[PDB]
Amino acid sequence: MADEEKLPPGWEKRMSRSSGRVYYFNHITNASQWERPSGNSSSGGKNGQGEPARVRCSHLLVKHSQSRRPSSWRQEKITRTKEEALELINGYIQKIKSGEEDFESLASQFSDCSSAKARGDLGAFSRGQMQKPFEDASFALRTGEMSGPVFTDSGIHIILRTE
Repeated sequence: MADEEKLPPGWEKRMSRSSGRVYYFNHITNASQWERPSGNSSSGGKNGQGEPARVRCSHLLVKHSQSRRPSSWRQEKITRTKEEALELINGYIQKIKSGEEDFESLASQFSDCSSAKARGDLGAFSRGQMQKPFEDASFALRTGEMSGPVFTDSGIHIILRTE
């Protein structure tokens, strides 16, 4: 079995030893964890389908060589390739999921673009505005859980998610 009837909008309780205690696996964000998208705070919603109202999510970008912005926000050089660039993303995953830092110290103080200047240099759109690879996954959840390693024209993006 792979379902439930007592959880927030998103993630599906599996626990079928498909990795290591999937504990609610999101088919949209493709992320895993041992805690629902709320953590003793708020998990309301469950209205439509990823379109509760808006998203106004951010993006870390963090692009590498051969792309668009071959330069860091603090530095001024980039050579690492896609693979080597993937590691740069994990940094905002294992560290963020350390119950230490919040979701306001990754894209605001780290981002290979304008994002690393105004916290979230992305804004809200609600599909249609952005590109394909910036709507579906970006529609997952509706609070700020962030999805796995996505794929966008520039860099890779991690979708911080806010609303």
